[PDB]
Amino acid sequence: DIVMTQSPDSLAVSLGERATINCKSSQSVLYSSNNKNYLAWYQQKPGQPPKLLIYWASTRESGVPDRFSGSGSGTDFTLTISSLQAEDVAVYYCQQYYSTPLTFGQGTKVEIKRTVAAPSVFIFPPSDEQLKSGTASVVCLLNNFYPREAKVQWKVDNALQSGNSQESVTEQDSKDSTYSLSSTLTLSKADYEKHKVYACEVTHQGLSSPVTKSFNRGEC
Amino acid sequence: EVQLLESGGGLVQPGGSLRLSCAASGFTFSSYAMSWVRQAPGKGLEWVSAISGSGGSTYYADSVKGRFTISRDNSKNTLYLQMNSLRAEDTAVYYCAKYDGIYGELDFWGQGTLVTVSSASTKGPSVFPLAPSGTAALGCLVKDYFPEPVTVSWNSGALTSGVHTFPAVLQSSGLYSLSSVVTVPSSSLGTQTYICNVNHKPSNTKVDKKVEPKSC
Repeated sequence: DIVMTQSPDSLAVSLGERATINCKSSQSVLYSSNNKNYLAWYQQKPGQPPKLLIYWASTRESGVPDRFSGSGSGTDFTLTISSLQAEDVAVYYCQQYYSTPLTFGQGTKVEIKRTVAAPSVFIFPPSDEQLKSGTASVVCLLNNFYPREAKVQWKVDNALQSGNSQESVTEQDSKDSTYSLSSTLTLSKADYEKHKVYACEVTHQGLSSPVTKSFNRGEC
Repeated sequence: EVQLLESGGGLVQPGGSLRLSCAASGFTFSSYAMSWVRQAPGKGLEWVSAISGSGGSTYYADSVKGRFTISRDNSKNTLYLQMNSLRAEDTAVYYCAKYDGIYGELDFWGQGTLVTVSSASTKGPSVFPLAPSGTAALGCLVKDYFPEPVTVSWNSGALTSGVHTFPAVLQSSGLYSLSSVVTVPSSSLGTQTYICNVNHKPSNTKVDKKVEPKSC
């Protein structure tokens, strides 16, 4: 079984600059008979199936822009994306189709390197309807920020909450190249009603110092 | 146009069986070899099985050999994957994929169908408001459901700009939860109605939730 190994795993490139992804196959995929490499490159955007970019190591599929070019032979291969565009954020896979089993590389995530952008922060109290069920979810949203690194700290009456929140992050936006993040603090209705001040504190490179959004339980 | 539409995926017990289908159209199905390729959540692509254009030849990955059976019906234009003795590790989106006529690469893929191998129960979500207090944010919290997926739209698809629907996270209860948010002009809060349309097809749960500033 041919092992496809991509390099690097993750790549951050400025818009308009060049992205290069290396792929090494453990056996040559160059077929002597026709002198062609049985190597393909795929692009996969979030929520979508892989899309074929390049076959024969170097031949571009119909409808695929000139900025995508494949090169190499035998075991070593390279995908080059010149003039990186915002819409090019994706995971890229090399694949050998030389012999069964067809094998794929582990994938390379291409991220866009843009200017720093501070998150817009919003806190949401639990609804009355949820509270009646016995649980309180408190939500903090960090909207449209760059880079991805961010720190969210939950405080309930000055006590830092640890172990009782979960975070989810969007895939980098295809237009503005930012991320958004939601953190959800979950507690029992009984715990919720024992405390007053609920606060989300956000630390990010784009903020001159941390931003806190807060509410007092029951207060307008 | 060329089309591959997978169906038959869903929640199944470990040790259980499931049959996937793929309806091919827009091309001469029998002319081309076909493949099944899977992708576990957050992971890479794994080739599963291939079948010749006639059906005379079949190939399988080692991980699926003896458990899965690829087959096709050229009169119906349909590819099948019979999956037996399922394991938690077989949980994946399963893609139907067409080979190129001569060269032999996978040049077209369907949208995929999700297979979840688990003993956990189907459960529909509860939907709660994330109420707003230049730009305001509001949203819906879609909490405590199983299995994936859920869909969320805003205003029946009329509102798409500034919407962020977050990846679902698995809670320690073994149930998923997700939020969908949108940013809107704060001046819109008095006039414009904002409703999130939530559908969890696996549990037959459809909810429309109107979200507005909370009254004092």
